[PDB]
Amino acid sequence: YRVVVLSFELLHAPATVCGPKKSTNLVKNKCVNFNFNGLTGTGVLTESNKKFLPFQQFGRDIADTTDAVRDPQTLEILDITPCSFGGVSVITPGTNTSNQVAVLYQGVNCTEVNVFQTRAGCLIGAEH
Amino acid sequence: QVQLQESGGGLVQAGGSLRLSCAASGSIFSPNTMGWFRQALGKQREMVAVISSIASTQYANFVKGRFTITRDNTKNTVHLQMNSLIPEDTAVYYCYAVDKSQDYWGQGTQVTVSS
Amino acid sequence: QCVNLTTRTQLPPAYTNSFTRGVYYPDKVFRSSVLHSTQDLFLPFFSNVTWFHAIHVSGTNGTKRFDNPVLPFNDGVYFASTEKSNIIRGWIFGTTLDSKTQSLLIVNNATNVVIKVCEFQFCNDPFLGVYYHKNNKSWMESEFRVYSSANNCTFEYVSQPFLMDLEGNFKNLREFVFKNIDGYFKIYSKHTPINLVRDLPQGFSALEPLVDLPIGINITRFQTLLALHRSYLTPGDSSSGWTAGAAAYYVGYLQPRTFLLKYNENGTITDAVDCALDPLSETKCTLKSFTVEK
Amino acid sequence: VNQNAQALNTLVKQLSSNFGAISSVLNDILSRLDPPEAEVQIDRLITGRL
Amino acid sequence: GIYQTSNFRVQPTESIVRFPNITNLCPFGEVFNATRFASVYAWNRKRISNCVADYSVLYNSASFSTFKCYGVSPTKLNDLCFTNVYADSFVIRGDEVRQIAPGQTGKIADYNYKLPDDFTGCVIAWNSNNLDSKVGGNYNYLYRLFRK
Amino acid sequence: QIAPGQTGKIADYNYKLPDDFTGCVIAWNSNNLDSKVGGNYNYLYRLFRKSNLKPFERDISTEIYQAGSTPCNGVEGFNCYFPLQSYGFQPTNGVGYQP
Ligand SMILES: *[C@@H]1O[C@H](CO)[C@@H](O)[C@H](O)[C@H]1NC(C)=O
Ligand SMILES: *[C@@H]1O[C@H](CO)[C@@H](O)[C@H](O)[C@H]1NC(C)=O
Ligand SMILES: *[C@@H]1O[C@H](CO)[C@@H](O)[C@H](O)[C@H]1NC(C)=O
Ligand SMILES: *[C@@H]1O[C@H](CO)[C@@H](O)[C@H](O)[C@H]1NC(C)=O
Ligand SMILES: *[C@@H]1O[C@H](CO)[C@@H](O)[C@H](O)[C@H]1NC(C)=O
Ligand SMILES: *[C@@H]1O[C@H](CO)[C@@H](O)[C@H](O)[C@H]1NC(C)=O
Repeated sequence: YRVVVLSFELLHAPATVCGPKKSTNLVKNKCVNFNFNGLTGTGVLTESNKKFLPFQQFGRDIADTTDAVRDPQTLEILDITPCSFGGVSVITPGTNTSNQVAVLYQGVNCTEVNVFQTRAGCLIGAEH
Repeated sequence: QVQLQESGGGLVQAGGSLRLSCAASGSIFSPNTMGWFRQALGKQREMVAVISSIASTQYANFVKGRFTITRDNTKNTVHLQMNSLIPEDTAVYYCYAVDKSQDYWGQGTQVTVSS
Repeated sequence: QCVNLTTRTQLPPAYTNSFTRGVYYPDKVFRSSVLHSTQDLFLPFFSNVTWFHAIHVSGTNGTKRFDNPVLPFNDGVYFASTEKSNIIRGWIFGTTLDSKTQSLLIVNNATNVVIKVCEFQFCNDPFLGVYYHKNNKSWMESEFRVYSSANNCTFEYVSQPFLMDLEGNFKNLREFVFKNIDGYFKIYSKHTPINLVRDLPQGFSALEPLVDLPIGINITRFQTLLALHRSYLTPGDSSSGWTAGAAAYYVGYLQPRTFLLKYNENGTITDAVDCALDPLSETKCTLKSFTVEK
Repeated sequence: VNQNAQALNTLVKQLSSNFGAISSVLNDILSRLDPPEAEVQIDRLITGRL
Repeated sequence: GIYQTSNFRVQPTESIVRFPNITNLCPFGEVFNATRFASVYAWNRKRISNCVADYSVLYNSASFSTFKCYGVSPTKLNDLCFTNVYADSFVIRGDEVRQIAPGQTGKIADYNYKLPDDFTGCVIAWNSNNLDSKVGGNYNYLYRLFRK
Repeated sequence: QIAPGQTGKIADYNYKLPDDFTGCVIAWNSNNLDSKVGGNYNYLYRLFRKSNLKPFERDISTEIYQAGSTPCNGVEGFNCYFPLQSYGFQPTNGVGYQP
């Protein structure tokens, strides 16, 4: 009977034996949950023309947000962008006159949401 | 949820005796058939024995004249007396409540006999 | 096996100025046209770094001996080397530098790098006996006389040479930063051709990270490994070594400082400000800007 | 313009503060701690951010 | 008038994970597929480090008789990362395979290779009936029965 | 393991107590009541399940769990185990193993 005893050391020391790391295909130009080299987040990915230095693995905003990243498998650079969001104001006359309303989606296009695109956002239900 | 309670096993030296018990509770439609099955690690479910409501007892050739089944009509329970135990009887045993539709299956009690 | 050399005789220390050198990239984040403040272990600006000749001829007779003292390692070390003939080959790190405690050894031969952590029995004067072949002379064969024995090895690393081939005033500056944090030994490095500057040149060159190694031992002291081109059995009167140790190495000690690093549009740290140097730098750090108005 | 930009720049930078929590990242607390002790660390972030 | 009632927010539907593509692997093949195994009184401990250990190959391979583990579940080894792994492979008898687990006694458990009650690790065995046995009897594996 | 917010085979795979649990956990030793000389194995415990339990969630499923990649189809074998193991309640057991 051939026997192997694998004794594993779990100490307060850095690890040298590591398990396999799962991977998935890179979905681009879509709102997705992403995990790049342990960095977890939610957003869409786009192709970027930036040229990160080889050691650099992440991109940072004027504040602390990460804008760009390097894909581990394919060395192409991908820049991140927040999944769209905004307020939904309801444009209504007095209910004693009419119950008809128009909905304004602040600071968004008319694709993510009688449609009138304005600088304030995408207006739906109101005639131009 | 018809439930079957099996108890009374464990470790016993060669030549000893034990008494396992199955209590069938819930629906257990009256014309039921309660049986006992054997499984040792690496083998299939071996039909140990069977009893119907007719009071007839059916036993396999493996344990000829050694194991017995007793019925309790008041609680509709069953007890197998397993005597003259041999290491070849080392297997987990299970109940088969045939009932009248949804055949029920056991949870298990370990039976070990060795020296 | 090791070879016994002469007594070092405790040469008096000599210092020199480090004009804004030793700045490395603290993170792996691409930053473009932005001023980032990082508090980390840095070499202070305009600091005294101790400089040693690889070979020093100080005796009246003209004796040539390696100046390879065992130097302390307090929270990181900036090692700069101005050389032209690849006479410096690597280092050894540890606390006792003997078989009692684990030690790290880095060497660079003509082909690759050898990095080990074992229980080396280092001799007093480790080195590499380094000799050309009779017909080619393109490469130089090395004989390692660093440690008497090695036991309990727990790591092994081989990669492309840390030190490029230097094979006549084309001196080169190799600047390295070694840190030992949380059981990780981090090497940052940069290589720059130099011209007609004996000491450390004035300018700014950021140190790209080279490698992060999970040795996980305690380091307190370190030594420099040198290449012996001459013969220890028969020392020549002169010129047997390399031009009386024209090449040299400078050692500086990192301390916890807050630095303001300016990343340009193409991702490189082009300037840094040490907040504790002068009040002007303090004002720059408090305003986060490299320029201050009246 | 400068004062309004500073007010928002300070507001965003406060997201990176721990306020006593284990991590300024909520996902690094939930997936490093059981909810019963993960709510003690998260309750320090809501108070700080609010 | 105008009233801000709710907050529109595009939500994500799928998740993507990208890690450095796996490359380095541990030498389990040199341990489990080794041609020769040492006697039970010169045990082979091989140190495993600086490599990626894929344990699904072993646990789902089903080419080993035992997969017992203590202190760690066998399905979470691919998630855990260890400082070092010590691989001890020996040829033993089957009735004595029950003696390789912590807290046990016997000629092997008392005289050959003592396992402290506080193990973390896995005992994995096979049966080399078509590898280690010969027609005339293989007496190259030695066993003590007596010690002080 | 019987308290809000705890883990363990009983806490995750058995009785699931909620965080907001206005109530009392009460227990006493049953050495002279529950144990027999030959061992009382009438009390069964699962060590394996597919997932942790919801609060106050009760599972009496007896399905054999699949530890490997192959299906068990209600039959034990290689990497197939019944859910419930029995307990060695004996009057000579130590306080930790006593009922
Ligand atoms: C990852 O795998 C791809 C496909 O084989 C290969 O082109 C790429 O170089 C790999 N990257 C590394 C070195 O991890
Ligand atoms: C508004 O609607 C109310 C009904 O509640 C009505 O009594 C009132 O006269 C209306 N006023 C106007 C100006 O239309
Ligand atoms: C987004 O809005 C702009 C108007 O500013 C428009 O030109 C563009 O086509 C919109 N995007 C899409 C995908 O329609
Ligand atoms: C405004 O008039 C122009 C013609 O001059 C027409 O093309 C356009 O559609 C009109 N817009 C609206 C909102 O009626
Ligand atoms: C640097 O060394 C010089 C002498 O060479 C000395 O006067 C000066 O005080 C030193 N500076 C520091 C910061 O130690
Ligand atoms: C931008 O990168 C190029 C090399 O691709 C370099 O010539 C240029 O100097 C960089 N920009 C700056 C400000 O240095």
